[PDB]
Amino acid sequence: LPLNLCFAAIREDDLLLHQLLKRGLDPNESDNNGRTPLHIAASKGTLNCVLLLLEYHADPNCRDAEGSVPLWEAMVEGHEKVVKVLLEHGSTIDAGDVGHFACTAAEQGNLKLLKEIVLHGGDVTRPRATGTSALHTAVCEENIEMVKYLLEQGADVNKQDMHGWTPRDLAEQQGHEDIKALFRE
Ligand SMILES: [Mg+2]
Ligand SMILES: [Mg+2]
Repeated sequence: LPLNLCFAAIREDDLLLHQLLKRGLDPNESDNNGRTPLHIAASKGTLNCVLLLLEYHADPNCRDAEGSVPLWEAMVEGHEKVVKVLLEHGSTIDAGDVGHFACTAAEQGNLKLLKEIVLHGGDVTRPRATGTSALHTAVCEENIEMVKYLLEQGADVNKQDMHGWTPRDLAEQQGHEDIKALFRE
């Protein structure tokens, strides 16, 4: 176990983190997956760690390997105070892979998270690079309300994933009349 900023952030040890920051450790140094201590602090919701990292010039819009950003790490775990502080420092949701974020929210049946992406200016109709969209996923999960919202947000019903399926195509195969009925209008 190396003694680095991630070590402290993972353990929510803001005193240790502070001491390491004063010793000159670089908060913009990331692990093998592009994870920074600010990713981790934002995920754990440790406000003191977040503030100290930002003070020592952690990039508020840092992207890891999955395209995740500190703002999203905080949003997924419901750390509203950290979200506010990150926004104040210039974090934007569209700095990350919003398509991926959107699909993840759909996969977790989390409609409030989908709306928060939109609140912060994210286009939740964007697909993953694989072509899957939150609408695709919403159909599979047969999440009626989430399908509405996504449709109301302008979600492409004829968007083909990499396996040729559109959200509409999927609706017919699951025989969810309620959902197919919504595709007609
Ligand atoms: Mg503490
Ligand atoms: Mg400085």
